[PDB]
Amino acid sequence: AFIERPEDFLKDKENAIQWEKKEAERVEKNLDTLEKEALELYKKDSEQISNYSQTRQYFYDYQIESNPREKEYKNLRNAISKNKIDKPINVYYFESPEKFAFNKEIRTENQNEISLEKFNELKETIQDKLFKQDGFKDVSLYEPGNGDEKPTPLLIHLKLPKNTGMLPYINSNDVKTLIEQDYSIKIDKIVRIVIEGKQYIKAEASIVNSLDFKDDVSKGDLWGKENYSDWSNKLTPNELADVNDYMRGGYTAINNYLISNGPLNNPNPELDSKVNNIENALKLTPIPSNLIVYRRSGPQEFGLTLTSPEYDFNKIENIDAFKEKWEGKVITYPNFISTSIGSVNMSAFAKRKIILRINIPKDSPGAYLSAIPGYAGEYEVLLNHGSKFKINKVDSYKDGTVTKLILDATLIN
Amino acid sequence: TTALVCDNGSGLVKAGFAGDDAPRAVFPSIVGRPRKDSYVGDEAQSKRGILTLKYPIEHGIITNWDDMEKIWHHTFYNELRVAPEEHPTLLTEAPLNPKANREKMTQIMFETFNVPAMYVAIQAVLSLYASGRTTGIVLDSGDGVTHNVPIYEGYALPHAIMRLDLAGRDLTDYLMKILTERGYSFVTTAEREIVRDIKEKLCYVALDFENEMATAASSSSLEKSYELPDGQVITIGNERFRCPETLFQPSFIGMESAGIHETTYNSIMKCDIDIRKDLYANNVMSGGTTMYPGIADRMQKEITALAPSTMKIKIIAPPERKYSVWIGGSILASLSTFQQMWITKQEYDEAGPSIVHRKC
Ligand SMILES: NC(=O)c1csc([C@@H]2O[C@H](COP(=O)(O)CP(=O)(O)OC[C@H]3O[C@@H](n4cnc5c(N)ncnc54)[C@H](O)[C@@H]3O)[C@@H](O)[C@H]2O)n1
Ligand SMILES: Nc1ncnc2c1ncn2[C@@H]1O[C@H](COP(=O)(O)OP(=O)(O)OP(=O)(O)O)[C@@H](O)[C@H]1O
Ligand SMILES: C/C1=C/C(=O)O[C@@H]2C[C@@H](CC[C@H](C)/C=C/C=C/CC1)O[C@@](O)([C@@H]1CSC(=O)N1)C2
Ligand SMILES: [Ca+2]
Repeated sequence: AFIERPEDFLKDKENAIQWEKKEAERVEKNLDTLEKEALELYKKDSEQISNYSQTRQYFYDYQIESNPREKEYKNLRNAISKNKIDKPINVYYFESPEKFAFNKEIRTENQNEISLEKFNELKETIQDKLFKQDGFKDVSLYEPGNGDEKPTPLLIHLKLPKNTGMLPYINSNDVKTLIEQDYSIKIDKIVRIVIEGKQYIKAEASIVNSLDFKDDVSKGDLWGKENYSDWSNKLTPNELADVNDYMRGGYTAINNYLISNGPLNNPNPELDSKVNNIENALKLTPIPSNLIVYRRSGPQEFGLTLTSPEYDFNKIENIDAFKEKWEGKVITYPNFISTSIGSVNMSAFAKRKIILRINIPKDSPGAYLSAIPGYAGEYEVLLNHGSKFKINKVDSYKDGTVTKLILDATLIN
Repeated sequence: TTALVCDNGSGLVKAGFAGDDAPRAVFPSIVGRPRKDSYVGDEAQSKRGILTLKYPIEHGIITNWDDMEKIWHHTFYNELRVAPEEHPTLLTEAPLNPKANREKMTQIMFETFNVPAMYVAIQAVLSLYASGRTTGIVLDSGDGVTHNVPIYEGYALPHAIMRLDLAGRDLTDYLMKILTERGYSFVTTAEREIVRDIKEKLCYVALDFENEMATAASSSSLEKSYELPDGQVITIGNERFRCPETLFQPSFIGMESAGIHETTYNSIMKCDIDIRKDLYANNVMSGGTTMYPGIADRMQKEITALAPSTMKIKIIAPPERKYSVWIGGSILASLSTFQQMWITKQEYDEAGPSIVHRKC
């Protein structure tokens, strides 16, 4: 009955429903065959479907296409963006606080009551963290009250941007909203609220946009070249000579010199004078926008060996152990740090088990190295040595029989 | 007069005259200075004490031009014994050689050694050519690096080239490692050359690594004897194949990269689908490190098991293999129709060093 919905329906279930049905009717009429069919498969099987869309991009390209589940993903993706929003909107869903890297427990099932203690902990575990968000999910258009399901004590109030794709669809008797998460989320403010005489945490979240090419290494390359082609040259007469040093086939000399501290223990101006430039090579054209990149990392970077038993993530204790040790913490890299713009696996590191997913703020030290020709063919972004990264979150997925880690991180500097 | 083929690897240099069927000059790619001031080749191993050994080529890319120079110099005069000026010169180069090296190879060859003509061919290509083909996939594995190099119609395909920093050098170190874990001790830089020899004499790839392990652990039949320079004898067992196994399972050596069979399928798969058929049926193996008995049959198995069951798989691995990049060099350089393809000094002296960019 609104002619144009408000930006936030707040507690007003009845109007939100009245507007979304009208909208669900419209939009469904615009789906094609494959799209509807996709929707019809989501309803019947949404958990397994969402799971797939969370961790879809980490396999080899050919493992991605050859997936019986990828057909459906692509179709549901298309469906979702078919209808991009109007203008911004606010949505409501519940999370598990696990999701935010709070592995403890707000207050259990039967308590209707939330510790000031636990509450402050939470506020602390999520303040100044971005948390990357991926995969399909159902969201609601108004705040829950008496009558609505309320499965967790954690309630997320999210402001979707002007252009988000959003699918309102009928399912038996109610109206549901489908979205594809693709951004990271900052929590600005969390407050305690009550509903049906019960206590719940309410998180105010906003989207910080970063570019993320995931498996579309092509899309990525175009971007990369679009920024780093005039850089290939621009880099001046003495940095030009120096640049072609890490990018001279062998890096286990230039890193290995930085790892076990060469600088102020072992000084060797034959590489220092190399570095003070190979560093300014990256500082030539700093990153032109918030960019996600992917590093596949090996056991050393996390104080283990190939053979360490605490590296077997097929056993959850080791995950739980890994998380205690790393989640929340900020790690520093003495090495130039070598990432790719695309999440796909590859022969050079086919078997590495720690994926580092890095959000890089706009304006930071780096470069699309893969913009030189010849050298060309792995979509590499180099990050400046002495970089520090904040590990906000540890996820995991099965890759074949081998379990791996996805570390959601932000480059602080 | 008669052309020249000089194949520059990270361990060995293979060098000779076009049209012969084997390199006359085969010698180590090392330059020695001390703490009077320059030594190359063998009479730099000889020397090892007074001087410090550098390998000018690292992982098949040229990393110190000043030493290459010495290398190339020794080659012409101390080795082949001719003069840069009387002979044209074919040179090889690793895949994904950056534009500047190629460029710098030119000047130095012209503006220093002063050669009427020269050419530069990618290594894997020549190696494919020596076996009569011009489309197919080369596993080229040398002393410091191995490459899966998919080629169609004479052109290497860079997007799909697969590179792997793990070769015979590393396979020797590991042989040194696990031999030591056994009783024996290997320590010097001149004691290594001994294991290197064992490796070449005694290792072999197992058709099926587990059955090898178990046959090894439960009987004596697999155990070869080696005879040290003077007197003593070492005995070697499952090391005999644990070593080249690394190739299929780099984890052996603490690397988490894919192995030889997987990077082949990987490289094939980054290629246009229409051509995959021909890659599979034209898998040519080349390089010192491909010389393990058993290697062809294992590739053929590990590959068979990754590719579509309808696929036809062929693993070509001639005995002349170790020196094939050279041979294809000599074939190429001796060919009547090729003569109008060199880059001549008049070609260089005039138009720039940017000429070498010979994508046909
Ligand atoms: N790893 C990737 O996601 C990625 C993207 S592009 C890419 C390219 O592939 C090739 C392989 O790169 P790479 O991964 O070896 C680069 P790196 O040299 O960082 O890694 C080499 C090895 O050393 C260990 N190591 C690395 N950094 C540290 C550290 N700070 N502290 C302790 N141990 C460490 C690693 O676990 C690994 O075993 C390079 O040419 C690179 O350009 N790798
Ligand atoms: N029978 C053999 N079995 C295993 N390895 C061998 C054998 N003969 C030689 N090799 C190894 O081959 C390597 C040298 O081969 P090759 O000359 O093709 O490499 P390169 O061209 O010197 O260096 P690269 O090819 O890596 O640039 C050495 O490591 C050597 O020990
Ligand atoms: C003519 C000849 C060549 C040869 O055997 O190959 C080479 C020779 C070697 C250079 C070291 C000293 C100068 C030479 C010793 C030569 C002895 C006579 C045999 O570089 C290798 O050692 C590399 C390094 S470590 C390894 O595993 N490969 C393989
Ligand atoms: Ca070689």
